[PDB]
Amino acid sequence: KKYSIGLDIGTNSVGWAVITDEYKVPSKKFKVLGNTDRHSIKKNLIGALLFDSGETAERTRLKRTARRRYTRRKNRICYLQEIFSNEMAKVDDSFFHRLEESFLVEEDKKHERHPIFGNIVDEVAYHEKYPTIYHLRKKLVDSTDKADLRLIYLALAHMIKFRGHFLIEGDLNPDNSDVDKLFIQLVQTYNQLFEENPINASGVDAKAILSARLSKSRRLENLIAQLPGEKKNGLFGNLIALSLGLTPNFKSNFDLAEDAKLQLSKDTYDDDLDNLLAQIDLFLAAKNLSDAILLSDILRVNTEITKAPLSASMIKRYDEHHQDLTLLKALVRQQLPEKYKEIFFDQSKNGYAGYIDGGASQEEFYKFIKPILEKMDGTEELLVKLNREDLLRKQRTFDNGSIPHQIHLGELHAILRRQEDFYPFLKDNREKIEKILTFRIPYYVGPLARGNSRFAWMTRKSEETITPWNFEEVVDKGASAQSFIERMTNFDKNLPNEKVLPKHSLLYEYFTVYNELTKVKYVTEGMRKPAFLSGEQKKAIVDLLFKTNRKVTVKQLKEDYFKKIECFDSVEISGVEDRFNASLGTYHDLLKIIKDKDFLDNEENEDILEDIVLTLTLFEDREMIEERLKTYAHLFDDKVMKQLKRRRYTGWGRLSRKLINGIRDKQSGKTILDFLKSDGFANRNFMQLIHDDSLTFKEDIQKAQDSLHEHIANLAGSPAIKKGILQTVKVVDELVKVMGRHKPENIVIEMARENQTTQKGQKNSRERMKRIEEGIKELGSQILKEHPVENTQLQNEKLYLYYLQNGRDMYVDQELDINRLSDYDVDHIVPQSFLKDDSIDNKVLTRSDKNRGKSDNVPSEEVVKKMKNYWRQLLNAKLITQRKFDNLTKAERGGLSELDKAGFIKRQLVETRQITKHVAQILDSRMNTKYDENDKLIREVKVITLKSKLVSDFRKDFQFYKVREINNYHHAHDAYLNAVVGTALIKKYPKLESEFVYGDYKVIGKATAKYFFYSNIMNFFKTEITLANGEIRKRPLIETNGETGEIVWDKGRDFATVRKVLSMPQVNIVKKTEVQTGGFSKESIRPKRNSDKLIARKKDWDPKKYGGFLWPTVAYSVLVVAKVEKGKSKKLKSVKELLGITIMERSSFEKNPIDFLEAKGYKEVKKDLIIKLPKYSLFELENGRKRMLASAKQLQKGNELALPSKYVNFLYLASHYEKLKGSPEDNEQKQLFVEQHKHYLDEIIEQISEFSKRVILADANLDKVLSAYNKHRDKPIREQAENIIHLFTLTRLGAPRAFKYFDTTIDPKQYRSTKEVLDATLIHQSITGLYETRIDLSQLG
RNA sequence: GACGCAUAAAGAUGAGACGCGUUUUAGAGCUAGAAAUAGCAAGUUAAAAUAAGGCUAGUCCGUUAUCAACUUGAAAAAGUGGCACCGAGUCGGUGCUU
DNA sequence: TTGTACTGAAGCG
DNA sequence: CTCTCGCTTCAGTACAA
DNA sequence: TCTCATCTTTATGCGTCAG
Ligand SMILES: [Mg+2]
Ligand SMILES: [Mg+2]
Ligand SMILES: [Mg+2]
Ligand SMILES: [Mg+2]
Repeated sequence: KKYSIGLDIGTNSVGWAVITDEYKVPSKKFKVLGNTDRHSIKKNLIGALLFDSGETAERTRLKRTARRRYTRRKNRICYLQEIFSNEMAKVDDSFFHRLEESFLVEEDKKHERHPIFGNIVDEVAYHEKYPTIYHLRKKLVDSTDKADLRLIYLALAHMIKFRGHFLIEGDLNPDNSDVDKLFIQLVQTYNQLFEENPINASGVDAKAILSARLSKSRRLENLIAQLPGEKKNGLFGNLIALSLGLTPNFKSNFDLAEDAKLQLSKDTYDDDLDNLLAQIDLFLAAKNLSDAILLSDILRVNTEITKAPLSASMIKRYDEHHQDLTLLKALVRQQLPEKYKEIFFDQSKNGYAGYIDGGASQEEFYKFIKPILEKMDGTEELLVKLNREDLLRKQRTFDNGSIPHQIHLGELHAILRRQEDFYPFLKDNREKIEKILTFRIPYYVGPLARGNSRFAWMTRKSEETITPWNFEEVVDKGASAQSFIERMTNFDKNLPNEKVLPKHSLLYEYFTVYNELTKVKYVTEGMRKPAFLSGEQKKAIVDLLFKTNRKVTVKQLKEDYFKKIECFDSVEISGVEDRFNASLGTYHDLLKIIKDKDFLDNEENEDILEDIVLTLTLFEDREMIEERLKTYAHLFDDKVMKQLKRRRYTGWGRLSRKLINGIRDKQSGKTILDFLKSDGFANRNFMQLIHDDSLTFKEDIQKAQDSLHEHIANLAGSPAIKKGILQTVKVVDELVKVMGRHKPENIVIEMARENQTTQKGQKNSRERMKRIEEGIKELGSQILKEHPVENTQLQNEKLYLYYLQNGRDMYVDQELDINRLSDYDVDHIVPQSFLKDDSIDNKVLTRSDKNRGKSDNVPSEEVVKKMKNYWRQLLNAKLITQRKFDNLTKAERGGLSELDKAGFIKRQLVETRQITKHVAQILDSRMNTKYDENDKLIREVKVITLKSKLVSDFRKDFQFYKVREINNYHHAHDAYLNAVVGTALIKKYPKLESEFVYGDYKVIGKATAKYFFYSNIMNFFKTEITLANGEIRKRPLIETNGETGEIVWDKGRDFATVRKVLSMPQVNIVKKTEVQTGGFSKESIRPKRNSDKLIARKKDWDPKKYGGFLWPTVAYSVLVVAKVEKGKSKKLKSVKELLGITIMERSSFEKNPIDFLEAKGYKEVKKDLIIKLPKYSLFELENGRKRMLASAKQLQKGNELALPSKYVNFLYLASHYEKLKGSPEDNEQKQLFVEQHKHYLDEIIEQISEFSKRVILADANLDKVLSAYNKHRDKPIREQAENIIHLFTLTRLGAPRAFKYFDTTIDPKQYRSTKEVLDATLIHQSITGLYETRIDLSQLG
């Protein structure tokens, strides 16, 4: 009658088991459909479902964003062509048509094969005159001669297409604020304002600073040594205040007009001219030098004065490359002529031919040429250029991502200012072209859709087409920026129909502090027992303490209030240790800004303050903050307004305004905050207030409050989890359906939840500030002295990593700066192409170019050699972990490899936690569907959440050991053990049922005590319990309920039953059959080949001319039974085989299958015998061999090896020989057990041999591994067991893979023939596999 | 087993952008050559595409979830499969039942 | 002319 | 006043019929 | 890889949800 269901939810697996009250698993004769002769099969109610992962959406977002960027770039080019078209019609009416036709072969081209001029001599004259586009760009900016309009369009289209980045927002005018000369007019301006007119000697310019690196410790000493120091922090010339601003907002030093805070001159300095701009020169010239140092950092030098330093530097690279190429060729032909063919012709050995024509990247070319370079003579300058990575450089390079768009804009403005006299239409629409280059869609606007995108939120004032010139007249920036946030912030969970408060909201802070405060309790010598703080006390301490310190300590709560006001000798307190968890931080911010305490303490003006804080949270864009805030300008002075608009906030609370201050109790009239301020002597907190039935909040919340697919579709987060949710809920539903719709007595879920010692918990959850502090004092730096910081800004990951690395890059020996992390790179050690891992152990803050060059690799052996000492210096200083040092040093151990792809990855754990939590909620909501007027829910089925630790301990303590490498049955056995342990546990201790059952509750560090209890609770299974003192204690071999005489656990029959179930051969393993989504092919384009297999990259682009893709992903296979017109003497041969349908043909095939099959050559197709076959389709063959359909032309291992449990226990015990960590008598017990049962190894090998001969058929691998075993038989038991544990890779279900046994590696046998399953028996397995439909394919055709 | 707060890890989801990479063409290769070729010279850049494409034609969308078989239903979605016992190499056997 | 067996390929910071 | 988490299919080239 | 915001699940400290 009664039955229980146990569940184990892995990220890729759902173990399931059904048990009775006797801990026995039922077995039933299930009906089997299909045309086969089998009508009934006996199966056991235990199994697991295996499925491929749920994939995250973010890759699809990346493709979406790349698609959008390409479309918008094409539209920019189209806009420029639309502007130039009418003038282009005058000189060459087919110019854009030849540019559009550049990709076609000359036979396909409608016009002449030369795109630019249409004739060969002018084209070769162009390339001789301008070797690169940069030469043409420089000629257009610098010269004044009327040039051809085609060249003008080519330069502007090149520079618009590759416009550089927008991470600089200012003007950065690369035309006067640029020449290193600027120091001279700076020192004159300094002599003109500073009336003493000091020394203006011919000292060396900022090139002296830039000779090594831009830093404090060298700039300051160089300028002070060059020109004698009259004022160290007030030199008023080329200061660090005028180069790289200070970390804090510290006041001006030796001020001229006023003492005002200082920062860097990017975007937070334009109001620190309040010394003069608020009271009405060197700051302007300073800005111009700051610009000069940025652009001389990002571009090297122009010796002759040009408006285009970029093009000049690129031509400098070209000329250097040409000279060094000529020198290299001459020296190579001189000293080693035999290498000349390899270096300069063979493009496959990473030579110069491989560096240009081949695929070798710049670092590979350098490391190839370097030994050849050093063995040669006269190569000192080539080698020092190689060491600077400045040898034979290209122009188009990964380094160019450093370049801000302002440089390209400056060049465009200069070119247009040159050529506007010769072409009036350039002067007519110069601003339109500048807008085409400069315009960027704001991130808060999103896509520019018209009601046809699920991703778009932008609203528009008019229906006109959006152009960069009319963007502000059409797009309603306001509502769109608000809709960027409000669509995305979650609703209040108690009031589902309105949004939560901002985190920094004053009302939210008030609620938070009064909620914490109202269950503070205090006691003192006159008391009988502790009291709560009355409302007047709570108000007085809020006024005198919280409003006067940004945080409060219980120590000052004593020594400030209780000693002075209502004086006590002592008071003892509970509800708080040390720091209060709440504070009025925003109140202190607003007090510091408005400087009106009475305004903030005023009651009637709270709503406008909440409107302000809401505004300052929602909006980032300064003009939008201004516009929204402007309404309140008749209470605030313009100064304090222009200040307050800086005070950005972010993040959101959990509650609506109406919950905490909107709803009122009908009889009291008080809000929740009103009760928290004063509730007499009850002082009820929030939870009490929403669950006390006396107040009228409870039924108001109740009044504030179907398909399964809707129930999973509404909830947010990763789409990945929804797969798992649907799978296991469908499993549970079909298990209920199998046994005649009878509901379980309970469902047991293995939650991935734990408990641990309080000390360990706090030791983990420490503030990262303490970590930074103790590491930096351990390594003895002074970074905190010069750069001070507290915890909350380390929540930013770049600044955290900057303090983690002690202000210095560990790839390159240079100091880092704190103000310029914008262009600095976060870097993952392991490539994101290889393995998703976003732990701090895998993250680097490094200079951009170094990470860019570290494409697809761990840091290479050379940077390891350069930096391993500093890496060790940070390792022993507790700033990086051993995993971080091992990852950093990974190149010395061979770099990444297949065995580095092993070990379970962090995300799987978070996924299983999320998945199981949701599963538990949906199963409780679905199963308990009935309720009464007095009973709010009827516990028809108790969902019981076991912690993993309990079942894992039960496994070890009774030697039901588990390993994974042998078979997938471990999932099913874990589910069965969860069912057993949970059912026995709740049977033994009914008074603990309210702990484990979902939705129920009962009412030295607390976690410590709970963990110790969570150990002791399991003891009732044991026969003998060893206490902490080392003395044994007995326990009856029959267990009873205690309050009842009902037996709960017999240490006889029940252990035998468990061992019998664990040793059962028949376990249901079902791989979910899935039809493939995702990308059409592998993404790489492949060269022109006469091969038919090349997928056409475009409709007209025949890939036999143009190249194409390869490896088209098969969406699914289809069985076809038809005639294929075979032979020279043509005749119709009837034949049956699988066709693969690729994703590209999925929609075309499903539109009309018969016509698509006739397009493939099949005729007389039997339409009704077309079978849809997903991946992993299951086929049953002779002798009991099972083959899994991996693809239209590949099979997979479909059987599973049911090894006896004694061998599994012996294998687990033989490995991990000295790492059990129990007690010594136990380890020696297992040592004589494994020594006396050594022959089990041979028995296991015999089993593996039979099973391999039965279903694997890889006989060549079989005899190879048998010879390897017979060679290595005399090795110690440890390595033999370990390598045999590897050996089971031969026999697992699914994909063949390589494995190695001791010294020797075995390659997989590949089942590359799907002909042989065409006469097998196809199996349609249900979600559990208990329901089957076996079809015989030999009877078809 | 839930909720608010602080302190933690480890992860998600959407938008705006940058630089590379690859492909085809353009950038006249020269000499000795019956030549299969051999010697020499040169190589740095540009145009275009970047899931085929789709229609509501937007400077939008097209790689994330949804998926055993059969019977209904456009689809959504609904429905379809006896029990007890003795045993165990991927499940077998025995006995009642319509 | 068609199956095998073996080695190699794969968009990224 | 209630407790005792997982791992590949296709592209090529070279031989057996 | 850069810039923007938004969540989610587990760990520990505080408080609380019932009869
Ligand atoms: Mg588990
Ligand atoms: Mg998927
Ligand atoms: Mg990296
Ligand atoms: Mg499992």
